[PDB]
Amino acid sequence: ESLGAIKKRARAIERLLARDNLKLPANKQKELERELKAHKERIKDIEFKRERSKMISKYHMVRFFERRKALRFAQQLERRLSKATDPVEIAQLKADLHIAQVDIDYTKYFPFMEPYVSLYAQVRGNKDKGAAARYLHAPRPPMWYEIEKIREEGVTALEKLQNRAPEKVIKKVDAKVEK
Repeated sequence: ESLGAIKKRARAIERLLARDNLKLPANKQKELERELKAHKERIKDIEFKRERSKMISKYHMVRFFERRKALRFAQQLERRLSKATDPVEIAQLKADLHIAQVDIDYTKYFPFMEPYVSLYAQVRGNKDKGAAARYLHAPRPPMWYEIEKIREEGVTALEKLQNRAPEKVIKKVDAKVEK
């Protein structure tokens, strides 16, 4: 069944309860309201999957580019480190490679249905190989700090966050259906 078919079955089951003429039993108005909700419910799951996909569709580009800049940093760094030998330089590369690797998972598992917060747009020059420190030493959003912790416990915990269903759009689609 398609969306318009479910919408029609529901607008019909209601126009039917409101139809006075027909004397409909005790039971068959119970069922007519059970059914009226199974359709209203399914119309929401559908409109939710829709709003979800509108979302991913919007931010996929900005997330994608950041995920690529991060990935170039994390690799630029792994290299300069397999070279470097001063314990203070090796400490600042380990430090920075961390920031890079958490950037990479931020752009991946930052929740789909929450508007994306660009790590890198604040950085002037975004429209050296130490110009990687301009981006890596910038402020991080509080989400980034969450991802830093939440990225232990495996990829399985990460995507729990990724698909997180914000009650902001729960209440948005629940409204659009019910009125």
